[PDB]
Amino acid sequence: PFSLPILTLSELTNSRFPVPIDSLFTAQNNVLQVQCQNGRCTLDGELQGTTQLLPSGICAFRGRVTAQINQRDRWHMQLQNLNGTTYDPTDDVPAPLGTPDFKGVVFGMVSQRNVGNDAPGSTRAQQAWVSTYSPQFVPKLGSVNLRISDNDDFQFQPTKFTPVGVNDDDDGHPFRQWELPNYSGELTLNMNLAPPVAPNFPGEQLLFFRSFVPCSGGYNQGIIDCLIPQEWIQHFYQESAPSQSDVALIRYVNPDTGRTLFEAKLHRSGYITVAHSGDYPLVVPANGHFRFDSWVNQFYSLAPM
Amino acid sequence: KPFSLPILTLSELTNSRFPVPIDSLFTAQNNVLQVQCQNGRCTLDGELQGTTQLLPSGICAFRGRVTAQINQRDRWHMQLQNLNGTTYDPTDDVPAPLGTPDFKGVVFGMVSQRNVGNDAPGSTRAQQAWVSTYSPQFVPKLGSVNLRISDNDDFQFQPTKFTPVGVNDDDDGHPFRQWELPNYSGELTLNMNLAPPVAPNFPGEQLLFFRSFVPCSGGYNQGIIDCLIPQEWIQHFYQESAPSQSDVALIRYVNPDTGRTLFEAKLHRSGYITVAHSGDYPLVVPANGHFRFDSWVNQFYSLAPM
Ligand SMILES: C[C@@H]1O[C@@H](O[C@@H]2[C@@H](O[C@H]3O[C@H](CO)[C@H](O)[C@H](O)[C@H]3O)[C@@H](O)[C@@H](CO)O[C@@H]2O)[C@@H](O)[C@H](O)[C@@H]1O
Ligand SMILES: C[C@@H]1O[C@@H](O[C@@H]2[C@@H](O[C@H]3O[C@H](CO)[C@H](O)[C@H](O)[C@H]3O)[C@@H](O)[C@@H](CO)O[C@@H]2O)[C@@H](O)[C@H](O)[C@@H]1O
Repeated sequence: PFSLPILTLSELTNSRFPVPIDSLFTAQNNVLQVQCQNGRCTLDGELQGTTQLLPSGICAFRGRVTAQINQRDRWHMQLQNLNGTTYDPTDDVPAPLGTPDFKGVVFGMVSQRNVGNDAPGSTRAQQAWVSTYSPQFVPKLGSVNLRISDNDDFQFQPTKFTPVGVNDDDDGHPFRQWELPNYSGELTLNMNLAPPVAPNFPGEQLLFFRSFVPCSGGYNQGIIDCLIPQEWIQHFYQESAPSQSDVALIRYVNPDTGRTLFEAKLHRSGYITVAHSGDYPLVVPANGHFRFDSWVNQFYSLAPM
Repeated sequence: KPFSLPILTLSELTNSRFPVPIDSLFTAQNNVLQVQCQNGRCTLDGELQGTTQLLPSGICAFRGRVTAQINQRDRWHMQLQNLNGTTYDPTDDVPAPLGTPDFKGVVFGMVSQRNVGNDAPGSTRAQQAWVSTYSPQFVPKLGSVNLRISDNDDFQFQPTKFTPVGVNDDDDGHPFRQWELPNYSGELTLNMNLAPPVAPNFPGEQLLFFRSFVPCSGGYNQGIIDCLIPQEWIQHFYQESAPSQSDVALIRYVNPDTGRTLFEAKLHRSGYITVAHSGDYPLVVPANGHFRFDSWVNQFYSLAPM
């Protein structure tokens, strides 16, 4: 029988950036498509897009630095899969699993640990940035280029990128959470994408699990919204409960009082809709959580949120 | 009601003592020095212990406000909150705020700030930082730690988060010692409310660890951090809260392709694993393998040699 894990918002991890969930948010419908590639999973447990299971994999890279070029995006990083295995560009994914799914700069740290004949075991780490606007951001082809703070202490050796936050670039390239990067560079279409999501019933809007992630300068709010949290993804992967219909009715409950605060539709393809009109940050008690009620269908009419 | 494990390969598991994937399994020779980590501690019926909390992103992280600086290497005084942003209570029955590092060394990563109130609200900044758990100002139980940062001219008295990236030895000699607990209340104080030490005491048995090689920031340290059970098992036991039928759950490492069992192990009620083996040994196992629950046995069950 299908179920959700029992977890409060502060016990949940954002599936599009590795931080806790801060709040719930419903957004007004708009012509601009929602088509994130991280945090995508069906209710019967099929991961989609660039989604993988580990919070520490989200927006991370692993590989070898193999060259440098005379450009701002200086250091060429040939990618592996996050578990260290060889990346195959012909696999049926948009990019290596964990790759960022938005336009912007991800900041964090790079670390290296030498192998082979040149000082094996020697290490180093420093601040780095990955711009997903860069012409050298071509993860589907098997590489990205890094900007680092100290060009004199970086070798052609195995490298990991650990994300900390996001920002706008300079030069007029803003942080746009709903714009997909070009995974294969400038004139090539993205492939094998998880499909766009949108409400289909009148009066319905998407409900998001929202985080305010760190930024590295200026005034950006750091908003990253996901469809379902990483812990639900991990749970659906395990259970693989056959979905009885296209829509699971779920209720947000206060476990202390025992009462239901509102209801929502959890769709088979892994997103939530609510009956509401307008942008609204939800105000709900800190102990609250969703519970599965019953299988319904597309025509089920939700009580207003 | 019936006990179980989540079905996950090693590359699908997260270290419960540092936020990275598991790299390998390791059994260690029995030693005089005790294992008493405070992160990654959970009973099989789902009671978290020590400084253990549920989120991989909480492990070795801090959250709070920077309130002062001092004329010492550990310069910036960070008054801590709980990781969810609520007020930290020093009289709570824990060794330290949940997520606090449980080893002697330096944790390196980044600090980030986001202003609130009257001074440029919304303005942000981030840079490299280090937290030494040897520091006399590392007093998380009392409610604060002091940070070293790379740029002392761009840091304010504002809400701050520390995100860990790796570990190292300090550069004045003080080594990275994963099995030595820090003093959570500083010099001349004893730790309280600790999760107990763990050790085998069936003859021929050794602890089995889930091992990760975490990033280091210079020199040759291997970055070894061993945990007793992975974060995903902790999360699973917390959800299930299955009553434990005996002191020991017999578990089998299986290859799901071939269908065969490769070795067996004892999963103890208090949340650690023992195997029948003599000597330090990095296990060699197929990449698709995973543990499965077999049955409830007792402390004196005799394991097939591994
Ligand atoms: C709001 C403001 O944003 C950040 O500062 C940036 C500038 O960043 C540069 O200058 C600051 C010094 O104030 C600092 O030295 C930093 O390391 C350096 O990169 C800069 O990008 C300008 C661009 O014209 O905009 C901002 O002022 C941040 O560092 C500040 O603390 C502050 O939050
Ligand atoms: C093994 C070595 O570890 C790190 O180097 C440090 C030394 O750092 C100094 O040298 C490196 C380059 O070799 C670099 O230029 C650095 O900025 C500079 O501070 C130094 O601290 C010594 C002291 O005993 O230890 C290490 O050698 C690392 O930077 C290196 O890349 C290299 O892996």
